[PDB]
Amino acid sequence: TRDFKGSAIRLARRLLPQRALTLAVILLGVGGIAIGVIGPRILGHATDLLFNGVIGRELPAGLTKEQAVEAARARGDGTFADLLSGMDIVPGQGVDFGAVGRTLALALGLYLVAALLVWVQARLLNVTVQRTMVALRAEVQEKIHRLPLSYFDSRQRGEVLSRVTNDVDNIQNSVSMTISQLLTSVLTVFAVLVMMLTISPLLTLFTVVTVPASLWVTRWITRRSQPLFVAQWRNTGRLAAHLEETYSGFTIVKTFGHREAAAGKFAELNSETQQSSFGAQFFSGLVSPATMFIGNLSYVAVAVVGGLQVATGQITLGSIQAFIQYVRQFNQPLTQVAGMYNTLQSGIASAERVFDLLDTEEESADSPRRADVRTGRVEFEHVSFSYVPGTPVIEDLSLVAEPGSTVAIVGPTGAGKTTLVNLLMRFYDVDSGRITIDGVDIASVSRESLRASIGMVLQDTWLFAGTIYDNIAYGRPDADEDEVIEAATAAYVDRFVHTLPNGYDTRVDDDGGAISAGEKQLITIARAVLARPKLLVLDQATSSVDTRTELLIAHAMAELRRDRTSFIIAHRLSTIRDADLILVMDSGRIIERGTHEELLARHGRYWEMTRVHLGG
Amino acid sequence: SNMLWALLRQYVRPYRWLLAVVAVLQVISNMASLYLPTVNAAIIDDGVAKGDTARIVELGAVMLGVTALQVVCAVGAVFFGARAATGFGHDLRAAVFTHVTTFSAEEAGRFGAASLLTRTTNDVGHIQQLVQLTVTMLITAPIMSIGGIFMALHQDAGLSWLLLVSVPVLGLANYWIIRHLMPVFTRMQSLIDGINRVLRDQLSGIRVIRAFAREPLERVRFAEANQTLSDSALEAGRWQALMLPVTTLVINVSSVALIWFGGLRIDAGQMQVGSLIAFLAYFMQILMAVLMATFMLVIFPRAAVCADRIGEVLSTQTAITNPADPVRPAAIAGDIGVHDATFCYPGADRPVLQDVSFTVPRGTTTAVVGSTGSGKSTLISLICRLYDVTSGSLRIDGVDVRDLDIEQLWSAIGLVPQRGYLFSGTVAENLRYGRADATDDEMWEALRVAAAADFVRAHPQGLDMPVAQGGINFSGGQRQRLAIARAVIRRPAIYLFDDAFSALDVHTDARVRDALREVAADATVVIVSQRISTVIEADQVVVIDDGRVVGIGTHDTLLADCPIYAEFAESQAL
Ligand SMILES: Nc1ncnc2c1ncn2[C@@H]1O[C@H](COP(=O)(O)OP(=O)(O)OP(=O)(O)O)[C@@H](O)[C@H]1O
Ligand SMILES: Nc1ncnc2c1ncn2[C@@H]1O[C@H](COP(=O)(O)OP(=O)(O)OP(=O)(O)O)[C@@H](O)[C@H]1O
Ligand SMILES: [Mg+2]
Ligand SMILES: [Mg+2]
Repeated sequence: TRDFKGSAIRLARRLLPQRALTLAVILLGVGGIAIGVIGPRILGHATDLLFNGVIGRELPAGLTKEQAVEAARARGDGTFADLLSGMDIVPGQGVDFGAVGRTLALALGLYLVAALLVWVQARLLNVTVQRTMVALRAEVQEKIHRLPLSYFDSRQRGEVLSRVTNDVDNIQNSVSMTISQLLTSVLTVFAVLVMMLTISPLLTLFTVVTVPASLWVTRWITRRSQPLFVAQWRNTGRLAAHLEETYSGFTIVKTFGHREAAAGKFAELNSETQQSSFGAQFFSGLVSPATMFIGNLSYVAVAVVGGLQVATGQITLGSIQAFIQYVRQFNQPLTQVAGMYNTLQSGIASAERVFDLLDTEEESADSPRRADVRTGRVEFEHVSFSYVPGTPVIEDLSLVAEPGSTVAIVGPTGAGKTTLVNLLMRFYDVDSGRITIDGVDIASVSRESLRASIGMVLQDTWLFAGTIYDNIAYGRPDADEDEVIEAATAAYVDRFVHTLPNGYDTRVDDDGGAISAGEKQLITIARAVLARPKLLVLDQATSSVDTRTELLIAHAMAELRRDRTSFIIAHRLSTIRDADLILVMDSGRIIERGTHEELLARHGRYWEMTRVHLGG
Repeated sequence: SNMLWALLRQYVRPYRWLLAVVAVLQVISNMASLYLPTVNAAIIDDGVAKGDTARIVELGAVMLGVTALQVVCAVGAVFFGARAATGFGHDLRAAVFTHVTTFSAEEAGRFGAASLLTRTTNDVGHIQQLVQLTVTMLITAPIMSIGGIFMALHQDAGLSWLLLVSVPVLGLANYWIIRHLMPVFTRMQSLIDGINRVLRDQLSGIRVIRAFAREPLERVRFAEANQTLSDSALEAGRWQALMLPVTTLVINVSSVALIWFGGLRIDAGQMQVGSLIAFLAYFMQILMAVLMATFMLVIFPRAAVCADRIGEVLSTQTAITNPADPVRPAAIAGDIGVHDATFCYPGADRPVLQDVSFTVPRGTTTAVVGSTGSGKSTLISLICRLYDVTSGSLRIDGVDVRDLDIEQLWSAIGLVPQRGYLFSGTVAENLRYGRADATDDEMWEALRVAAAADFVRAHPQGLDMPVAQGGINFSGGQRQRLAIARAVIRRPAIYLFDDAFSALDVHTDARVRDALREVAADATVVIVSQRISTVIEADQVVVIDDGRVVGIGTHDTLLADCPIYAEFAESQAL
């Protein structure tokens, strides 16, 4: 299904590239960790010196250490002599505060050096994390621009949007939140283990027993929690899909009386996702208390055994203080890792989703050749195409368009007209045959230049959130104000823009605004005409525009329609009248073709189509 | 952060007792964790110094009990914290959804169908995260700090001045870092918002982007946004990288001063040696807890802006409700009044409908004809009561739409809007929105009426053929025919065809109209169309220009008396 370990290792490799800056990061971290771990030994030595002086002050000055030990043996309970045996005091001396001050000054200097090293390492880690995040975002955007249209047509907009933005933000949070903790923990564990091995093998073995037990408990918890995590993700996805489908089509849901059903479905999904999230969150948070419990068991065992050894005299008190500090500094990294395991898992899942999107198949190898139309003649040669292969939508199609000719496409509701003009723009790969513009195959030229040479009015009008002027200038932003004003005037956008109190500055949106469907189509027409295309494609460009305005628009654009090989798709025969060539296609094949006079003379489908206006 | 406190106070009150249980359990667990070093100090002082191994073993048993209490109280706090956080998140989501479902067209258009989705889930998650991190870690720092201060005062009050002075230094340093970090985090959030909107616009209009070759401009825009976001994040990280070193330095300096001053006190017989171990552990717990709590503070600005958005959503009040006690006529199937209707969109300087007055008799067909932006779709939305008339009244079935509850009015109205929407799933599922209890036979009959039976029977899965998110796997005319079939399957009393035949060819349009006339003979039909050929069959035709009715009558009287309709007919004549 989904591989989390591979995504995690890929994310780690992206975070830490070849040894250019990551080597410096690792060296600084290792140095700082070693320097900061050395310090507790110095503090233990200072405590040992204090205890030595305090104990030796009370003892008589006339006896040495051996005489003091034998005198204590002659005294009661025996154990005081055992304690003094490993103490190495000079009786009657007292505490030497100069050596204590020197030791503490050395500790302070080492601690300052360690803090500075940690700060530098953290800054370098931040730099490399930001570089990796920039690279990831750029790769995601390029992949978005390289994906085929079938990828977007086969999924919901919300899911792809969350996979593109929300997952990347989650990855960023996870890395900038946990990478320093991971590095510091992994270095500190080994440094502390080394110094504990230096101090005493028995107590360090007792401390290291935790790692197998802690790993076993963590494995058990993760085994119990991973299904909860995957169920939570599935349930959140279902809830988001239902919310998107309810909000996008809110008018249809509300009008058709399906508000209560949507509310009930949302309530069910919300309760289910609450249960899944509760289970996952509880089992993910259970890691830290268990690790802390095992660490505390090791701490208790180490403290008791070390006290027993200190009383016997095998270990000095300062060494045991250093070892207690080391036990705490060894248990802390595991607790931190257990606590941040939840964020780590969320980031790994987000990285898995992002890599899944990034590994998708792209369109094709884009040709580097720049498209260049010389005259404007368009030709189709046995073009066969089919979405979801197995059901043809266009087969055995051939047509020729003269450079100045206006080709009008009419036919039944599912003929394939939009599919034809999409094949012209290379939206989809042609299954068989080829399309030639001025003798060059469109598949042998770059999609960018080919689609820039053709100005297409999409059947489904789309406007991005912005001012009307911005939407018109979307065709060619480099155009000056006068050119945009002229384009709006020609498309009669200006006629209704002057009415608005914020002309050319009123903000419009795809799903609303101060605009209507006809005015939205007019803005799309203005956007198409502003780009001064060398080829014109108009797919039901005035389906929602009244014919009285259509006459004025046609007169205004007759300058462009003269020498640009316009492709007109329309179910109104008045608009497609007087076209130089008329194509009638029924089921993806041109059943009949010719000018208006020949089409009427030969009867056929077009004559029946135009006699519907006259009745029958 | 005014809206944060209101939202938390409103939507965590049912879980306040679980929060209190979490608080007390966390206090007990932290007290046990800070008391373990006290038992270690007791071992060092009453044990090896005295030479009593039995005391050491007894205190080890006490430590074992303390650790058991610690783990029990930690698990008990985690469980209830998870319960409270998930409950708060689920309740907030259920409240936001319930509020949004009462929105009108204008209220929903204020935010958009995508902003509401992002505010329903991702805006509630960023507050439930704050809830969890407060019941888990943000509460640890005060509990641990105050408890460690008390335990240090218990161990030896003479050296409590250290633990009482070192903590304020760390608090002030971390406060300075937070004060220099929070504006940067607000900027980072406000700037990642923009790079998310850019990527949403790039994906919603991918076909338009490709058609206009807008790839290089999109790349430049994204590169600039990415670079600015990276600059902001680097500036935040530079400050955030000081938090751990400036805390570890305080811990270590405090430990050194500990070994110095405690040694000075010990030489005077004022302190036992194990108190040094106890105080060392107190430092490395108290300050480490503060560091862990503070390092996580990336949520408060993000949670504040998310709560601001959620509160602005929840503060929006609808304008179209059931007035007080709706009239409930039996089987509303009557006429449409539209008496002196005058509508002006909110925020608009001038009205879009002025002195509109025309009646549509029950069982007849009325065609609305007008220029682009005349107000036909506004009138249709007025009939549906998606918008309320500023002046006049509509009087459907002789009674105002305002006093009719909008569930029966919508049940009696089958509307296919100009901006239609097909939900993802199957054709059967989409058609079920009309009826929700329709059998396969009547589903096929509805498809046949709308001339949509052929391209559904063609698919090997029949009624179970997949439908894309917006119907983009169908042609525009196929989408229109599916919407017509969905409207037909309702068998409504009033049909409102808001340009439902724009993408249908003449043959298919005529076939659909004939099937409708065979089926909708007894049902009132209001059809908004541009073709004159479809409006002769309408008993009454209304022409509106500039937002006011300029001609009322059938085709012949309008052609003879209304100049605008005559112009329309002359333009469309072949
Ligand atoms: N992803 C898809 N996008 C568009 N059409 C698709 C897709 N998958 C399958 N099809 C089929 O392609 C066929 C060709 O229709 P097309 O999109 O060319 O519409 P059209 O002939 O221009 O129609 P209309 O005149 O109503 O605009 C349709 O019958 C449709 O079922
Ligand atoms: N929020 C809004 N939604 C729709 N129209 C609005 C809005 N605010 C202002 N208007 C104005 O309402 C007027 C009428 O819009 P409407 O969609 O009703 O026209 P129409 O004649 O039905 O359109 P079309 O012929 O293109 O179908 C427009 O000129 C527009 O400027
Ligand atoms: Mg089409
Ligand atoms: Mg309209």
